[PDB]
Amino acid sequence: EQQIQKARKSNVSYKNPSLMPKEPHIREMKIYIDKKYETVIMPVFGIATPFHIATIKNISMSVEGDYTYLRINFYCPGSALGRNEGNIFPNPEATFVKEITYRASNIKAPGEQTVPALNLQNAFRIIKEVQKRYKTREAEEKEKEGIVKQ
Amino acid sequence: MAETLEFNDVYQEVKGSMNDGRLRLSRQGIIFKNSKTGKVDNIQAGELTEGIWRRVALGHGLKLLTKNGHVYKYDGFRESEFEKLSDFFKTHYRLELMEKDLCVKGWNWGTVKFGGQLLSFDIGDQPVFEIPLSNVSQCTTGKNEVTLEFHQNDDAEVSLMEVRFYVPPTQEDGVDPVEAFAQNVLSKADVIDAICIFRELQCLTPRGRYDIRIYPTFLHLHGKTFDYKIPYTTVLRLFLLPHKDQRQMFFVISLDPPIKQGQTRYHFLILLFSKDEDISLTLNMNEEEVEKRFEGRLTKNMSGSLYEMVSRVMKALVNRKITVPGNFQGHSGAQCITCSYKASSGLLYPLERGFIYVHKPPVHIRFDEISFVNFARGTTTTRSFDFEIETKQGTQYTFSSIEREEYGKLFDFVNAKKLNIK
Repeated sequence: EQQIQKARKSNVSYKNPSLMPKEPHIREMKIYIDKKYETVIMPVFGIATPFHIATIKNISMSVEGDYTYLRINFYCPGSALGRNEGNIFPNPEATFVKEITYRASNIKAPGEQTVPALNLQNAFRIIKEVQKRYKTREAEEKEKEGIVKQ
Repeated sequence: MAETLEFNDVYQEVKGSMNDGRLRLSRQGIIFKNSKTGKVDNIQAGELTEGIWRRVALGHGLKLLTKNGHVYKYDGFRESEFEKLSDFFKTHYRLELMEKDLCVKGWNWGTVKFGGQLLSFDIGDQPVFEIPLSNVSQCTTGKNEVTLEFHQNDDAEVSLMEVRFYVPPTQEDGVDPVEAFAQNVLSKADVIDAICIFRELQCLTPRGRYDIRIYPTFLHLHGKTFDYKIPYTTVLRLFLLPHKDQRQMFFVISLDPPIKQGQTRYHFLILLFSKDEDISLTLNMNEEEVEKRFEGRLTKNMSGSLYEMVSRVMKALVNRKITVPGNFQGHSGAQCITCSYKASSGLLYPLERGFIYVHKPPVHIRFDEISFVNFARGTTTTRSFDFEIETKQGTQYTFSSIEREEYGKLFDFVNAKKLNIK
C-alpha cells in the first residue's frame, strides 16, 4: 500500500551577511552569542566566524589559575553518537571542525573593567542556555509532529 | 580623483591581536604604519593582484593578495570606504576591489584550501574562516583528526588556543589524508612540549577513555569532551594495586585539591590496566636532558607493561614512592577483600600503612587515623562480617558483606597491626 515521507533541512544562522549583528563584543573580538537567531560568533584571527548552536555538540570550561580554557566541540562523522546518529551530514566527506579551544587570562588588567576569563565564563553560560532552549524546542517540535488531534 | 589618499582609523590584526595604525594609498603603492609595533608595511603598485572587501569583526576589512603569493589584511574601515578604494584601484592600480563576505550560514563543515602561510575554511564559494598557518606552534594528528596548537600573545584577551579538524578517509589519495593535511600544514608553518603522551587509558574515576600528556610540572588529562590539568604539587600518593582475579592492575592517584567538575569533586584518579597490555614509549627529550632531569631514572626509549610504564613515569616525576600491597593475602589468594560500601560493591586493600577502598566512591584511611575497629557479625554465621572502621575524627566507615575466611584472616592481620578492636 501507499507510504508516507517527510522532508527536512539543516539550520542556518543568517541567510545573508546583512542579517549579521553589530555588537561591541564582536568588534572587540569577544565570543558573542545571538539568542534571537541562536548563533555563536567566535574570533578567528580578526574574523568573527559564526556557528549555529546546532553545530556545537557540547562545551567545556577549565580554570588553570593563570589561564582559563574554553573548549567547544561540534558534530562530525564519528562524533555523532547517541540519538543524533540519524542526523546524517549532507556530505560526510567534507572537513568538519571538531574542536576549538580559547584561552583567557584570569589576571585583572591594571585597574581595567572586566577580566578576560569572565568573558569566557559568561559565554559558556549563555551558550549552555541557548543550547538548552534550542534542544527543548527541537524536542517539542519533533514530538508534536505525528500526533493525532483529539 | 586625487593621486593620494589617507586613512587614520585603520587597524591591523597580528596573531589574533588587534593593532591600530595609519594607511595611505598613492601611485607609488600602499603604505601602512602600525602603532603598537611601530612597523611600516609597503605594497608597491605593481604587486597587487586581488582585492577583496568583507565585513570583518572590527568594522569592515580589505584583503590584498599580491604577485608574491602573500596576502595583506587591513581592518577598521567603514562601508563607504569600499567605493573610494575600488575607484582608486581601478584608476591607478588597474584593479577593482570586489566584495566577498564570509559564509554567514553558520555551518561547521566545508572545504579546506592551502595558500602560502594561510589556511582557508570555506563552503562552496563563500569562505567560513581563515587560519594563518605561520601562527601554529604545533601540529598533531590522530584517527581522521588533525589538531593545531598556536602560540599566545599577551595583548590578546581571548586567544585561540587549540583547533581540531576531523579529516575523513580518502583512499583515492593513496596516502592517509590526515598525513597529507599534516604535511600541507608543516610546509607552510614554522613549528618549534609534552614529555610523553599515553592515548586512551581506561579510567574508572572519572569514567571513560582519556589520553594523558605529561609535562614537567603537571599532567593534562584530555577527554573527548571534558579536560583537566593536575599539577604534580597536588598529588599526594600513588597506589598500584592488583585485581582480585589477578588479571588487572589499579593505578590510583590521590589528589589535593580534588579536580572539580560542575557539582562533583574527585579525590582520586583511578586507572585500570591489563597485565597483557604492553607498550613502547619514546620521550620527547634527549638522553643528556633526561639524565639531568630524571637523574637516570628514565631513558630516551622504554618498553614494558603499560601499568609498569605509567608507574615508573609517575614515580620519576613526583618522587613519591608508589604504595604497594602489604603482607596481606586473603583466603582466596587475592590481595584484597570484596566488600560493600555506600550501596556499592568494591575491593578493599590493606596497604602497608592504611586501607584503601576502590573504586566506586573510593576511600583511604591510614592506620594512624583509625580510632578503633569493630568486627560486627550480621545475621548469618557465615559470610556476614562487617568490618566497620571509626576514625579519630569521628567518621565511621562501614564495609559490610565479607566472607568468613576473609574475616578470620583480617582478624589476624589487624591483630598483627595492633589496632583498637572494640
